[PDB]
Amino acid sequence: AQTVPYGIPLIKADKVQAQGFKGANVKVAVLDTGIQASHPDLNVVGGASFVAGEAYNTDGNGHGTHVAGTVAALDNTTGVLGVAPSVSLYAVKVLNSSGSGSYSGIVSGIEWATTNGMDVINMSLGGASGSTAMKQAVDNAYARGVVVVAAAGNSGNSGSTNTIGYPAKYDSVIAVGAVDSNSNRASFSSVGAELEVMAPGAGVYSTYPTNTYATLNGTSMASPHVAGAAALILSKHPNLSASQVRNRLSSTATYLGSSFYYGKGLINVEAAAQ
Ligand SMILES: [Ca+2]
Ligand SMILES: [Cl-]
Ligand SMILES: [Cl-]
Ligand SMILES: [Cl-]
Ligand SMILES: [Cl-]
Ligand SMILES: [Cl-]
Ligand SMILES: [Cl-]
Ligand SMILES: [Cs+]
Ligand SMILES: [Cs+]
Ligand SMILES: [Cs+]
Ligand SMILES: [Cs+]
Ligand SMILES: [Cs+]
Ligand SMILES: [Cs+]
Ligand SMILES: [Cs+]
Ligand SMILES: [Cs+]
Ligand SMILES: [Cs+]
Ligand SMILES: [Cs+]
Ligand code: NA
Repeated sequence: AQTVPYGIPLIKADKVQAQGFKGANVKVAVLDTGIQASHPDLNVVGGASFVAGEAYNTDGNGHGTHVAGTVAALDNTTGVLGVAPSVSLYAVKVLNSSGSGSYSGIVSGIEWATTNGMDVINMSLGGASGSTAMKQAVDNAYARGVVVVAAAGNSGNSGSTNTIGYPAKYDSVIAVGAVDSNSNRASFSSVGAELEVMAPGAGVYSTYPTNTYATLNGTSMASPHVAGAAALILSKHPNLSASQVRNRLSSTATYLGSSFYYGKGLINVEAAAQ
């Protein structure tokens, strides 16, 4: 039968789905290692590959498939259940099968997503430095009305040190940190001024190649929860701007402690989408 990963009720995504809001006709671009499009529990409707040698609809890593499932694993009698199981899923391959990419591949993915009318961009990736063109791509995506989400990073804490990665660090992008099933910050989750919200990131079960289901840890698992939560809000309030969707997720989060470690806290999509 269908497992419901603990992150689904924890952000109260299940309460919004029961009101009948599932992210239908919201278009979500997963910028990642691609997506195993043939997986029985995912529907990939389009996409693009900026990675030499690999088509957008295959995933030799597993990472993009797993991130896609947390957004949009189908609601049926099998597998897992995504935060927004009715979204239009786009696989935008910007990371190779070894799990990494170039700044220009990522930049091209962002631009593809903005040019093609995506409503939400998820980036479960991060680097220490970013680039001038990455900044402009995220800025333009945001100013054009796309909700842009990225993993804060798995660099943990070390004293006063900001350890937030790029692109999460750009103020156009929502930086998502990671909690576990007890709503406590996972140790690997990056900290700093830019941290905006927490979502589930330790012990996250999702779709994984070939045709199976797997548990991973990372702020990468946290980000798609926030990307799916944005899609839920938009399916319920279709005329909100990106600023508005972002402000709702933010301002209604469950406070958990110091914003340095938790941002505004754990997203609550029931409160956000009301
Ligand atoms: Ca399913
Ligand atoms: Cl690797
Ligand atoms: Cl530490
Ligand atoms: Cl900044
Ligand atoms: Cl806590
Ligand atoms: Cl801030
Ligand atoms: Cl508006
Ligand atoms: Cs499929
Ligand atoms: Cs295509
Ligand atoms: Cs691999
Ligand atoms: Cs299952
Ligand atoms: Cs905006
Ligand atoms: Cs650390
Ligand atoms: Cs330090
Ligand atoms: Cs913060
Ligand atoms: Cs909108
Ligand atoms: Cs507070
Ligand atoms: Na940011």
